[PDB]
Amino acid sequence: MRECISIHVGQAGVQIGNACWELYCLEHGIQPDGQMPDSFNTFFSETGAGKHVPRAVFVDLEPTVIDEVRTGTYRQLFHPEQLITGKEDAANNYARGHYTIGKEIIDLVLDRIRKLADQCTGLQGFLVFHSFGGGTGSGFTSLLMERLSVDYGKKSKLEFSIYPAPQVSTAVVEPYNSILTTHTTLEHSDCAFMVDNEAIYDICRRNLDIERPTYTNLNRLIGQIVSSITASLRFDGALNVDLTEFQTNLVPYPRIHFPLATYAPVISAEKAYHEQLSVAEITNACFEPANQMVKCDPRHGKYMACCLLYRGDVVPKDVNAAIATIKTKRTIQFVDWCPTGFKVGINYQPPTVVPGGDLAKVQRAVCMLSNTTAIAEAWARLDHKFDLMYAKRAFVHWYVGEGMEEGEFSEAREDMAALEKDYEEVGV
Amino acid sequence: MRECISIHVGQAGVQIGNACWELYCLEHGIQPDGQMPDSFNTFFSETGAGKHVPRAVFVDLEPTVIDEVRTGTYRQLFHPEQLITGKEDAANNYARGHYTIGKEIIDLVLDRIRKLADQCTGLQGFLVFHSFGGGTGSGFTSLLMERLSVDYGKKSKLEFSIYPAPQVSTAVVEPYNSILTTHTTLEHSDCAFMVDNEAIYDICRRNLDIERPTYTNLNRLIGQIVSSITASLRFDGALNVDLTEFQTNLVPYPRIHFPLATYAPVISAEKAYHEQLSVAEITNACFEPANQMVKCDPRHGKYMACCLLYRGDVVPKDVNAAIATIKTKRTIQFVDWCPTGFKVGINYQPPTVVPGGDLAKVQRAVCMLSNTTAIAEAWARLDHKFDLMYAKRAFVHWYVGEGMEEGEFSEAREDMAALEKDYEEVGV
Amino acid sequence: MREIVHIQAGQCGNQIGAKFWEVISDEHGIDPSGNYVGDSDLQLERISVYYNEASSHKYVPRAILVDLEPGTMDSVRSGAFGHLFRPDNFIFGQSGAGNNWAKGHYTEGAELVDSVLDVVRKECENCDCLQGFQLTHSLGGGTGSGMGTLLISKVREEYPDRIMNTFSVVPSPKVSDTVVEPYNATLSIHQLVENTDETYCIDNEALYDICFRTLKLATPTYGDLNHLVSATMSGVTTSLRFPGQLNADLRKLAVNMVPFPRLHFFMPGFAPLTARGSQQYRALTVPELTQQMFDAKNMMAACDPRHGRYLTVATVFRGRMSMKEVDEQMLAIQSKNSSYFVEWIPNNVKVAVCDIPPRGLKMSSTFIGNSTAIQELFKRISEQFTAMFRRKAFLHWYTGEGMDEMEFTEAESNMNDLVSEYQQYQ
Amino acid sequence: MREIVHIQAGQCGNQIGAKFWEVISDEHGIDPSGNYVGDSDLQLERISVYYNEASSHKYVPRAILVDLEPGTMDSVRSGAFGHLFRPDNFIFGQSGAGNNWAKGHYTEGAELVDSVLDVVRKECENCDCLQGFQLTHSLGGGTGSGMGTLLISKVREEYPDRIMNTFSVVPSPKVSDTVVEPYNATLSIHQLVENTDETYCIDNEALYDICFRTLKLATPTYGDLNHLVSATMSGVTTSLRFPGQLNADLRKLAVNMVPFPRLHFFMPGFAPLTARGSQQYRALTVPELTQQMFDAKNMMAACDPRHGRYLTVATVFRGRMSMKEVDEQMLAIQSKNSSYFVEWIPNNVKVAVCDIPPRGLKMSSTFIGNSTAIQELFKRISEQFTAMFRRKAFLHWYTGEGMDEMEFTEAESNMNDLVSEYQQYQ
Ligand SMILES: Nc1nc2c(ncn2[C@@H]2O[C@H](COP(=O)(O)CP(=O)(O)OP(=O)(O)O)[C@@H](O)[C@H]2O)c(=O)[nH]1
Ligand SMILES: Nc1nc2c(ncn2[C@@H]2O[C@H](COP(=O)(O)CP(=O)(O)OP(=O)(O)O)[C@@H](O)[C@H]2O)c(=O)[nH]1
Ligand SMILES: Nc1nc2c(ncn2[C@@H]2O[C@H](COP(=O)(O)OP(=O)(O)OP(=O)(O)O)[C@@H](O)[C@H]2O)c(=O)[nH]1
Ligand SMILES: Nc1nc2c(ncn2[C@@H]2O[C@H](COP(=O)(O)OP(=O)(O)OP(=O)(O)O)[C@@H](O)[C@H]2O)c(=O)[nH]1
Ligand SMILES: [Mg+2]
Ligand SMILES: [Mg+2]
Ligand SMILES: [Mg+2]
Ligand SMILES: [Mg+2]
Repeated sequence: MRECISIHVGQAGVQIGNACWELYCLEHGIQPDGQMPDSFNTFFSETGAGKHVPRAVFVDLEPTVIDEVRTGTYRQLFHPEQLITGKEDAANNYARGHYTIGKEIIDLVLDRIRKLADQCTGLQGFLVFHSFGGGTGSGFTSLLMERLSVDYGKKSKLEFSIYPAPQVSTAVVEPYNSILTTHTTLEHSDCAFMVDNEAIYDICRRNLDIERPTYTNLNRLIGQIVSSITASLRFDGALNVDLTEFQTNLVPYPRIHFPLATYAPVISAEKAYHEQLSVAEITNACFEPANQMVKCDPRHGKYMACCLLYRGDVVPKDVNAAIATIKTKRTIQFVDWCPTGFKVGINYQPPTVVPGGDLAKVQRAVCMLSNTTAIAEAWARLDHKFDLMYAKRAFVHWYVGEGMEEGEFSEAREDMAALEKDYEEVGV
Repeated sequence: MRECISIHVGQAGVQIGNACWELYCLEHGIQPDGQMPDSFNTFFSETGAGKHVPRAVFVDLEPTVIDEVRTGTYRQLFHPEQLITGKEDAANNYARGHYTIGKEIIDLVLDRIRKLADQCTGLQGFLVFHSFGGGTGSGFTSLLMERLSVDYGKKSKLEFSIYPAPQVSTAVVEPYNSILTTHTTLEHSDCAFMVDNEAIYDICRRNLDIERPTYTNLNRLIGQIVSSITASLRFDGALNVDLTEFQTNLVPYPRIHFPLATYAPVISAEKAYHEQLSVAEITNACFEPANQMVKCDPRHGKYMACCLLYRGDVVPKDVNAAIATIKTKRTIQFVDWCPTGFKVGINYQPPTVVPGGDLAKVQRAVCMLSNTTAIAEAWARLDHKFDLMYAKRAFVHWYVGEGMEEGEFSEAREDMAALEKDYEEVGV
Repeated sequence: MREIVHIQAGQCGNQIGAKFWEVISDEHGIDPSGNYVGDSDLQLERISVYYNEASSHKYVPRAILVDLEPGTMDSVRSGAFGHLFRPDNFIFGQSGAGNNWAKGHYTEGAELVDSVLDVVRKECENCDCLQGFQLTHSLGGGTGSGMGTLLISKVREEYPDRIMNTFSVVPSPKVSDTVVEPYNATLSIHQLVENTDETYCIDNEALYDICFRTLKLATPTYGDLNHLVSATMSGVTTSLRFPGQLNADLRKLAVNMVPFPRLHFFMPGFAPLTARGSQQYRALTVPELTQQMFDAKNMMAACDPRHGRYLTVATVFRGRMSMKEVDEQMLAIQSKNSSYFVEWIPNNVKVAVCDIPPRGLKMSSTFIGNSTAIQELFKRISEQFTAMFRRKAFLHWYTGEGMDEMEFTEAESNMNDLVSEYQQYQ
Repeated sequence: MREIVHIQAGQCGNQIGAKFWEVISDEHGIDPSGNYVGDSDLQLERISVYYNEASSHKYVPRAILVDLEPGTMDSVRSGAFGHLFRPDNFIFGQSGAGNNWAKGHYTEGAELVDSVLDVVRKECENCDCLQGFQLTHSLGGGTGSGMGTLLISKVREEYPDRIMNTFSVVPSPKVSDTVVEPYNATLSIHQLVENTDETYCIDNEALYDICFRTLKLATPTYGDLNHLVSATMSGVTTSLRFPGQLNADLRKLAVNMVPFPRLHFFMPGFAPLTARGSQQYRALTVPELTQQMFDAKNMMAACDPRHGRYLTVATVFRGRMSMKEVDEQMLAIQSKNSSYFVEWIPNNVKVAVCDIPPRGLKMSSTFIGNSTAIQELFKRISEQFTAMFRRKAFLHWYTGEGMDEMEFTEAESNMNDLVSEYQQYQ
């Protein structure tokens, strides 16, 4: 049992899903048709004689992206009714995503979700992929979250949010969308793992030696993180970790559930033969600011909770020693009210290699989930961004005309402020 | 354990390193790829299945020289991130090396250094190669030294400085660069081994029968000295010597740590068959002014401390007798406050022969490290050189415009004077 | 899904529109009388955005062609590629307005309107999902300015929530092909103010300059000039017609680029503007394109962006690129000389990246700027109006068609207000 | 890394520059229209110092070509190798200065400047790392002298820390191709004084002498003369373009050779100057080269180093050598006749040794001397100025362009001061 279902919302959600599912297929020896040539049960169902099918749902208020899915390398992996499309997009308008356009498609997707749940025996949770800056990825996601809360108040819901750093912003109204959606997210999410594009880009240039990263490139890395996360559910380990565990171990307080995921080692084909790939070494890499997937000012804050998910050939003793060493380093700071900061998980599967990929085959790998106070700074900058725009009512007409009232914005701002204050408090 | 790491700074530093590392590879049966076909552990790490990799770091504020390294016979020996380059050189300006241009690259190299340290188990020290006359080799080196002091105040740091004699000067502002850097060096170096180009040239013509020495030629000899120095760390002997020992045995007083290295025998392929290569003979050669690697006026001063590092087939008794004989000679003078002047070290490895080389295979060899008061004269001449130039503020504009103040020069001069006085004192 | 109605009113519109149709057909592999010669499934996939499909796999533009003067219609049909248009979409009056806006807006326009309305309704009901409208026309003449605005108004009454786009050619001070341009411009711009979501301002003078100095051409024809406009048009809507890495439709741009309802006049620019002899000495690349797009020389509206500030900019790039590279370029543009970027809007750049480049070149960019410098254009016009109106010159013709002094006063006032608003935010 | 901008102003500059480009292209294996015919990876490695690289592996100089007279531009293009230059880098006015410095510096130069500035900015922003500038021009004419200096000033305002190099041809007393040379020289040299890091002084008379007596040629053309200059130019920058044993860039030489900010006028010399019939009777070697370089005959500036003293000398050698040999030669030169070497600067010789020799010969040397003998050149000019200025001759033309007596007085004063300074240190 223990099955888990993926929901992909908006363009970002879809394209990430594309990579992830591809990766999964390669991992379990599933060809792009669906035949195999059990463990995988947690992500793939079976019907017919030999064909395997993703427990996944793709949602977009526009057909463009999902049309490619329909007519691509993986057309035969998905039954057509797990792809929902067809309409006008929430044109980077949260309100449209939430009120006008979300209203028309919600029931269909919810039915699908229910069906998927019913197919399975006692699934643990949901993995939700989206951006904060998109009208669909913002407005619709919140609505969906609400629905999920209503249906299964008990069950775990994890998300992968594509978070915008102000210097690499591609959309004008990113601040409004992010703030409104984040408030809604707050009450119904168990934890949200933030990813920053800029950080990814940086990683690509420095540690993969690629000057020109495409979106396609970026997504691969993200997929690997996902794989690392859920490998313990899919495979036999020495010490295991589940979705329930993460919620338990990362959230000191209800409101403070926004941790950063980092990954290592990230190596080109060339650099590996001059690389002593150590357990300690990768751990070390994990706590160096250049390896963060969110640009956050990590050294200024303190760490509250840290989960280290190792995969490949590992000696637990060595891991322990590495951890000890890390603890002993002075500059890295944990909160004084938590002496013991690391949840440790081990997985016997070596991470996989994508045909035509950027990443070298490695024998030891690690994904760290870490919660730091420093991430509050990101919110502060976002709030600052919001505050000036709000001041002149810039772009407000678009939102008001979509059945969203003006005091709502104010409320959201207030909430964000309170959240920020909270981080400041808990760090003492 | 006991590993040691090489740092190469500026053009001189790089090219010396090139020869040295080549020599090392030949010695340990390492082909130019990295496979072998333990002892060597102190200089080479291992990663992967069979590949060995230099614990070395190459630094240059300009890509020219290190680009050749990247695309040469030894391209595959170094991982690309142990070579740091790319920018405008300190155009023979100490200030640029130290202030403007050193500032931008320092962190990257320091991180690399730290990584290298972490890879190893309790490394003893650092071997730093550079010139005094170069803007990079002067200004940057001091900065690096500072950093090293900050990080590892305890550990040993040895240097190979290419020192300029006034008659074979190739750069206009050699005096300023040398003086400024030397002051900085003073506080953070355990000992600095001076090499003079002119002396090398002389040696080449007389004892190798080559009228036209290239820089490439010169470096080989220097590399041999280095090998002789560190062979005791890398190999089994009868009586051994380490980096710690040198510091102990050569430095009567904190400030007086500038000894000369000499080497013998230096023989063409032809001259060897008419050569009775004796232990005594080589010792004798060692104390003859024509064999000095610095032009210093050796007979005028006194010897304070002398280390003799033998390698090859040696009978300790014979060495002892040779030493006794040397002591008995009247003209060679030791300081009256040290009766016993020689540290003796033995190594079972015959020194190696470079394919296409100038040097004959020999069965007995010696490298002498010797500290004499006479070297103070060199500083006096340098100071004289400095004093006239300073008098007219010649070339001062270049330095002042790089964030260096004028009183600094004066201070440096004062320090040098004091140092000179000190040598005069201790010789009584 | 996401289907569009094209409309061309007056001489300029009709000719520009023709060029546009030629371009887009070429892009999607459609021949003039020939049904289909396309090379790729992608082209096929989104034909239904701009076209309809009769029996035996024929294809036909959702385009409407309008003019009070019959002659231009004749020209359009007479050209090669003229057989592709459905004959029922040719809707012309009998006698032309003769650069009298009032005639365009009252006497003949009103008589013309009903047929047009009927055809538009027919077009709408035919198709599943209606996205927006695209009108090409002038502000200097009687038909394009007067009737066009009436048509727009009518459209608005019918479908309040649908997208209105206009590509409007504008008057220039040194070159006036009509003496009554101040009046015509004024009246039509007022009308635009209330009923359009986004308006693309285009100058002939600028185009001429581009042809002369950048493309290094001695003999520019109208067709050549129109080409640029056509290209620009194609660029805007590339997100609707192709799968990209990042997609931005008409609505998306509108939402992104209009901070206040009133300020919806966009200045287009385009890259790369290469010459024939000169092209082989350039490395084709993102940064170069970006640098080209923000030069005052490549603003199609004859205003200097140096004397105003950008509120917002949208950048639509075609061909394969590194999004990262693009973003970094944008950042560079912003931080280096933030002197002309408004502080209260933090990130002023919008990016869309579409995978399919135009025919001819491998990478290309369209730039759509909402600049406060546009006020300068309005100012000169206002001044000219003031100059004329004080002496009551040429008022009599307009009076003869129903107009009265008050209307003129009101429109001018509105224009002034608009100008003031732009200034304030600068 | 370490990328350079070339500029050519006025007739002389344009022609010399052309020659230089021909030489350097030849060296790096580039054909005139042809993209690449290079024989070695080394050539490829540092193409980006002087060139840009468009599609299909084409290559193009970062060179700007400027003149107030259109004719010379025509000549340049019309020559073989003319297709390699980017057409946008041809920036010429309409009417020439006619040896009126004031015109060059005010009336036409000012009108010309903006386009030039824009192109230079474009060039800068295109490239990752900007090293320096190289201007070729005259001090005897109106454009090269007047406009050039203005351009330099402008450049300085923009990038204060970047390297300024100029290759300046100088007036000679017996041969004057213009009667107003004293004035022109004076005004331009003043301007140079404040804004240049290093200036290479070159005389035609000297070149002629070299061609006649050393190369044993009866019929020297301008091209032949220019050849030497081109070679010299190539020599200076060899450290940037090739891996050597010892490397010295523009900055390195500058730092080494300028003891005081004011004294930055370098006298170049070159070796070996061999004749056609005479070459087979020499053993090619370091010592011979060294001996040749310090003869008064091989000073390209028409001054006798016997009547002054060297402050500093830089020696750039190309081809394989024994550095030791070179050093010993230098020592010999110094100690034997230290009579003309300043005492307070202990070692007056700078050495750079680069592995790749020019096409034709196996070993070669360029000598760059900072000699107090250069004061002699200035002195004659000063005298001539004095002679003219006392009678107020030809002042009227200069007055007609904005100039006033005071400027002349000031420049002359400055020159005098400079002369005095040189003397003092001798
Ligand atoms: N961009 C272009 N602008 C044009 C072209 N032809 C004309 N024009 C401009 O349009 C202006 C007038 O537009 P029209 O020729 O369509 C006259 P219109 O039909 O709008 O009204 P009437 O004059 O009553 O027929 C004129 O002043 C020109 O500046 C063209 O091919 N391209
Ligand atoms: N080394 C060279 N010197 C030259 C050449 N042609 C001319 N000259 C010298 O340059 C001096 C004048 O320079 P120009 O011919 O460029 C005239 P310029 O453009 O500087 O100003 P205008 O006279 O106003 O055009 C003249 O007195 C000659 O002594 C040449 O090919 N090579
Ligand atoms: N990591 C990642 N981010 C993406 C990708 N595509 C888009 N984004 C980000 O998502 C945001 C844009 O919103 P979309 O994800 O397109 O939102 P949507 O839900 O499709 O709604 P619209 O944008 O209105 O179509 C920006 O912040 C982009 O940086 C992708 O492939 N990978
Ligand atoms: N022994 C030896 N000395 C060298 C070599 N190359 C240069 N030198 C000496 O180094 C000094 C010149 O400085 P560099 O080492 O080039 O200094 P850098 O750190 O590269 O900085 P720059 O000189 O400014 O490029 C002179 O005193 C030379 O004699 C070499 O291969 N071997
Ligand atoms: Mg989308
Ligand atoms: Mg160097
Ligand atoms: Mg008309
Ligand atoms: Mg001329």
